Amino acid sequence: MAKEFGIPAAVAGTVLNVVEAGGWVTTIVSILTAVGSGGLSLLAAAGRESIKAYLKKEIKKKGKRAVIAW
Repeated sequence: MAKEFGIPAAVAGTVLNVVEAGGWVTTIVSILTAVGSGGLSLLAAAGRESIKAYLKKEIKKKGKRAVIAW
């Protein structure tokens, strides 16, 4: 997330919370967009299929540590 989208680990970690707990992406989205472009670029990735279900399945398969880098 840090590399690909232009995020700090700050907001990518908040995304991990979503995955781990089955939590509201709505709160996470604010923290992401507070960065600027990094938030928006993530939101574009699977907007339609909900960013919620996206990250939930994607990181469940991926592994959280790599998502910090990604």
